[PDB]
Amino acid sequence: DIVMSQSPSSLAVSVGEKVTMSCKSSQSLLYSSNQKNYLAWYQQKPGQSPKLLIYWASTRDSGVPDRFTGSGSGTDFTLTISSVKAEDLAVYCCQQYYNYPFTFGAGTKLEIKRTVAAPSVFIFPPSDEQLKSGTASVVCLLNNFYPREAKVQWKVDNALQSGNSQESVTEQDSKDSTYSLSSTLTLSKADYEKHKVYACEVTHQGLSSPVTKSFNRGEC
Amino acid sequence: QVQLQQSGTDLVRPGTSVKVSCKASGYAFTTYFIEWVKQRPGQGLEWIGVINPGSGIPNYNEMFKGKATLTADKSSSTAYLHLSSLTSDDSAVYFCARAPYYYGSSYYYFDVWGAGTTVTVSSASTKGPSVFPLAPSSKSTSGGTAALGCLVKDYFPEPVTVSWNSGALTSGVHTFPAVLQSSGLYSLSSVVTVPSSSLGTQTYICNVNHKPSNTKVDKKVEPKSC
Ligand SMILES: [Cl-]
Ligand SMILES: [Cl-]
Ligand SMILES: [Cl-]
Ligand SMILES: [Cl-]
Repeated sequence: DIVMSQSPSSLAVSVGEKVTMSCKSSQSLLYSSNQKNYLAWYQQKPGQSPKLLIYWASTRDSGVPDRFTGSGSGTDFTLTISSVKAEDLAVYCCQQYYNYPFTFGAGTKLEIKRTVAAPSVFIFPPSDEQLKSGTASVVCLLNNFYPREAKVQWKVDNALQSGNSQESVTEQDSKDSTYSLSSTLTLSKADYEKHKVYACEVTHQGLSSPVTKSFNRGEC
Repeated sequence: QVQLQQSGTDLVRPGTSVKVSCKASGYAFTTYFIEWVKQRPGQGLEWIGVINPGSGIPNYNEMFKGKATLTADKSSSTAYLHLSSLTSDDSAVYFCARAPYYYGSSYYYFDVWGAGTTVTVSSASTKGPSVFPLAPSSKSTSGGTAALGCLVKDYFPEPVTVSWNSGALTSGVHTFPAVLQSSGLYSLSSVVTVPSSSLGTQTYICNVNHKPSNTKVDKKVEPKSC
């Protein structure tokens, strides 16, 4: 089997800057007969299937903009993006179609670098509908921030919570290059009704000091 | 106008089997190869095998020849991936992809890809979601901008789809990756930022679809004064 190797595994570049990423094969993909390199690149955007980008190492597929350029020969290949746009964030993977079994590189994840943006923080008390079912979920939303690293801590009557929250983060936005984050605090109805102040405390690079978004149950 | 339409999400029990379908249109099905590719969460692509729909003959990666069987039906222009004796390592997205058959050769890139089929292997049962409104706290409306949303809770397996106002509302929407709760059921939020003055006036409805349970729910989200 042919092993395909890509580097770096990830990189971040500002809009308008140049990026190059590397794909190597453990043996030559250059067929002597026709002098072609049996090498393709694909682009896979979040939520989407891979899309063919380059083939024969350097031929752009129809409709692919010319800021994408593939180069190299034999075992050493490169994908260059001459002037990155905000919508180019994706995983870029190479594939050899020289020898069965066909094999893919593990991919290079291209992330977009932008200025620091502090999150806007919102908090949602549980609905009356949910409370009827015996559980209370409290949701904290951190909207449109950069960079991705952010810390959320839950406090109930100023007691720090552990073990009863979960969170998840969106993929990077293809337009403004930010992230958003949702955290859910889960309590029983009985526990929710026994306490007053529900607070999510947010730490992020864009905040000079931590920000607390809070409500009091029944005043909300 | 070439397209490959794949079958929907599958929940299958350990040890049983599943069939993924790939229906081709917009081109002559028998004149291009169909390839199959596996992708596990956030990980690399692995090639399973290839079939010539004109002759019916498959070729397998030695890594998959015992797990996978390829067939094709000319009359319905459909290729099939059969996966057998399933395990947790088989939980993944399976793509079909088209590859040229030019100059008598199968050694080609993959020019058109299906949307993928999600297969989850698990002994747990299908369960449809409960949908709850996310109404902002008063201070979560300060300054002219507010957020509101929907909590799509206690369902199995993934995925769900969420739209707002039947698709008319897209700006400012964020639909988050589900998390698996300690009950073994998924929970997901979808939110949208809106002008604070609109909370009294505009109607906001989240449209939830969980295809594994044939559950469709539209939930109107209203502000709560509290
Ligand atoms: Cl473009
Ligand atoms: Cl589906
Ligand atoms: Cl149900
Ligand atoms: Cl009210």
